[PDB]
Amino acid sequence: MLKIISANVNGIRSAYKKGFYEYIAASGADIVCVQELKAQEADLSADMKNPHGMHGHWHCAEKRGYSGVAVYSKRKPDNVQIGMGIEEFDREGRFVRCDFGRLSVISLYLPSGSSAEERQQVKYRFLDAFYPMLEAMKNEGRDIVVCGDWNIAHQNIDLKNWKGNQKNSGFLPEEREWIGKVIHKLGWTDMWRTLYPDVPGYTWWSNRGQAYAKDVGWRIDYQMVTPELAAKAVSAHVYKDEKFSDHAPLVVEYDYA
DNA sequence: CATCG
DNA sequence: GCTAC
DNA sequence: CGATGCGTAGC
Repeated sequence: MLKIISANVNGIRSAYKKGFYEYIAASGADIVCVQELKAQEADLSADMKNPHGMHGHWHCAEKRGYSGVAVYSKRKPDNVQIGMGIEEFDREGRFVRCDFGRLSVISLYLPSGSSAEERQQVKYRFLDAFYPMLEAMKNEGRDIVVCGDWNIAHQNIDLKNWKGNQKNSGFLPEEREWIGKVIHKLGWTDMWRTLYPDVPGYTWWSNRGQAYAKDVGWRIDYQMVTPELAAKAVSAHVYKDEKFSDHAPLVVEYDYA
């Protein structure tokens, strides 16, 4: 029995102030994947590195209060890879991977290109560099969960206002196409959609207007899983009882040992 | 990027 | 206040 | 539709 949680915390410190540290243990989660630390190794409390005695591995940005991802695990990773082998992005702490034997979990924070132009460009280049290793990972012939903030809504059902957002970063045709390829041409399972084909399952809501109240959201947080493990999926839900961030934790349970 | 006009 | 969101 | 504005965490 295996439970994986993926959460963009929007400031690890903010989240800890909002009750996330307790959630890490109450959830029963065996592995937690976090994005948007907004912190560097120095700013990290010991409780934000080894929560409840879990192991932990992180990759922080070369800028204070920016990006970074981590994975915490009740078990000790017999291997770990920080950064994705190309510095241009590794400078932004955007990719951590952990291998527990046959299993590999990775925390990913794909670049948001909504703020401005060059950001969109970088996002595209990131997709370019990433696709090949998504493929290689697929080919590894093992159980791999790539979870995190993919910053791309796949289809109309994946966001309330699909109509007016077709010209905004996050729902452009190219992005949806990329996702499509990684799911179909590459064979990665979008675990949530595959588990509940009709439920939207938003994971994010803009701070604008009353988006969070009117449930005007996006499903931009994924758990992309390999076929064999995917099939072993049994449950999933978006935890929404407490709010630790402008994202919500996405929890998936697999029958696996 | 929800919302207005 | 400023930045990236 | 296309044009207005705009909350947050952390420097």
